[PDB]
This record gives sequence, C-alpha cells and structure tokens, in this order.
Amino acid sequence: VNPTVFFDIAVDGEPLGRVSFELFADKVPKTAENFRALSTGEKGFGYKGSCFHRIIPGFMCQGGDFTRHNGTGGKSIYGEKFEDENFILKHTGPGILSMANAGPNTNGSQFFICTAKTEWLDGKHVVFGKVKEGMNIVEAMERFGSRNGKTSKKITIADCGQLE
Amino acid sequence: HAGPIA
Repeated sequence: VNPTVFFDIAVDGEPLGRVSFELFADKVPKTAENFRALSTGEKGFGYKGSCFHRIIPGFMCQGGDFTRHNGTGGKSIYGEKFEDENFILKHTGPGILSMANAGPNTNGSQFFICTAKTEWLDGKHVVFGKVKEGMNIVEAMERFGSRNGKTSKKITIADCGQLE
Repeated sequence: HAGPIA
C-alpha cells in the first residue's frame, strides 16, 4: 500500500546507481503523494534531470529544485507551497527522506536524504519517506558535496519514477 | 531559501 519511487543517480552524466524510496503514505499522505507525483513527473514537472545542489557529508543530500536549481525554487503539485501535514515521523538515521522547508508551512518540492541521524530536525521538518534500496549510492554522492555544501561535481537525477 | 541546517 506504500508507494515506492526511485532516482537513477548520475555523476556528471555518467550513471552511478539507482536509489529507491518508500513513501510513508500510511502516516503523511499529501507529503507522500506530492513526492510520488513529482518523482514520476505526471503534471509536466518533477525530479527527472534535476540535481542535488546541496550535499553536506555526514548530514544530508538536498535536491528537488527543478526550477531554480540553486536551492531557491521548485514547487509542489498544489501550486506554490503547502502546509506541515504533521510531525509524527522522526529523522532516525541515514536514508530518511524529509521535506526541505523555509520555516513552518512552507513545503514545496525540495527534500533531503539523510546520510546520518539528524534528530535536531525533529519537529521542524516533515519526515515522509526512507531509502529502501541503494543507500550505498547516496554514500558515494558524499565525496561530491563540500563542508559548506557546494558540490565538487554535478550529482543529477538522470531518471526517476514509481515502481509500486 | 529552502533547506535544513547542520
């Protein structure tokens, strides 16, 4: 019953590996659906082709910005942004897919994949999913994101979609 | 402006 989407990661055009995620619809539907709906690109916009503009080693990997690709843009399927459905799920560790907001009730299309346990984000960011397969792919994306976050090389979402 | 801090 829980949706499974994926990202085919490419480092500078050359494919690296696939990374699938489990969307916890059974807890946070609207957030869950928006990422599934945007991972498939059914409205005409989404993750295919967008990159991870912000990767901070030992912390997380941020992407989802298909409009301004510099951490400014991106939008939800509901128009601009949306509310904070809930805060039931916590950032328990690496693999956690959560929404990258700009303060409360500002969820759009940006998200981040955790590459370590980030409990200080608990209550401030809506956790809505988790990496099912390919967590070694995000582990590699690592060396390509600096301390400040600027990538050394372009990490891009070559292909993405829904598998179940 | 979207994003979480370390």
